[PDB]
Amino acid sequence: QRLVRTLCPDCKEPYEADKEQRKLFEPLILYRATGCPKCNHKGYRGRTGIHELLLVDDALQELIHSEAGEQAMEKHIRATTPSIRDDGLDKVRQGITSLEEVMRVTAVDMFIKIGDVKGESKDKTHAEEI
Amino acid sequence: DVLAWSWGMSQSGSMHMAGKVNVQDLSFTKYIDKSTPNLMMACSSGKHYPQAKLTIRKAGGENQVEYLIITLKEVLVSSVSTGGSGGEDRLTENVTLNFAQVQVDYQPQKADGAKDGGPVKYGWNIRQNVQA
Repeated sequence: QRLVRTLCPDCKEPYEADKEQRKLFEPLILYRATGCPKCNHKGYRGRTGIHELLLVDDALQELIHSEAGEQAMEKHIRATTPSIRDDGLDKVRQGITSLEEVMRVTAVDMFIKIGDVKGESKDKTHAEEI
Repeated sequence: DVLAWSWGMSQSGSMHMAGKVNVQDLSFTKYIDKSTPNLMMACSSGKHYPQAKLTIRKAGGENQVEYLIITLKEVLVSSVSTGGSGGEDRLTENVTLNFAQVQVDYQPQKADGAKDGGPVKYGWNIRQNVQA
């Protein structure tokens, strides 16, 4: 668990994200800090929690027993449970906290696209391909 | 109980210049069980069944998603290959199936495991060479 400062709803600035920002997550608008009299005079007032609930299931009971390791265990964890950052980025989309606030507290690949037929690729760039 | 299976198709048409599809017989491995004599009888007599449904399911149990169901209609038993060795505890055998029609229903899933929309359908009448 981490806490992130909540952007004041009276004075937050809408802005379209850049390429490096869009790669973290069609006009995708995020929100900026600014500063003002209720804002007094920072970009935030109050807080909210961001989470990452690891749930020990049958697969994770083995990895702990046989000592697979942080990395191997982190790989299986990302398959099931969302990360701490992903939960934060959802709140940035909703317009609760800034992207600045979430970040501070935070073999060759081969694909093929045949016409307009959608596959099941989890790749960020080559999404829904084979 | 199916231990393994294999099935395919080939299109004779070319883009370098139409052709026709050639649907293969659906092969599958199985243990020597009480159905073994009945399949040998169907293969020998040449009497086809009304329907045959291959069902694939994800690992977990009965409540998991049947993510691939291949339904076959007017199904003959094209061949039966059985045998065994001195080391095997349960003997196995291969069985092939010829059929007039075929329907493949794949069910996509989300990351958590829930069903992502409806099942994607492929249907084809091989006897009449048309969509089904």
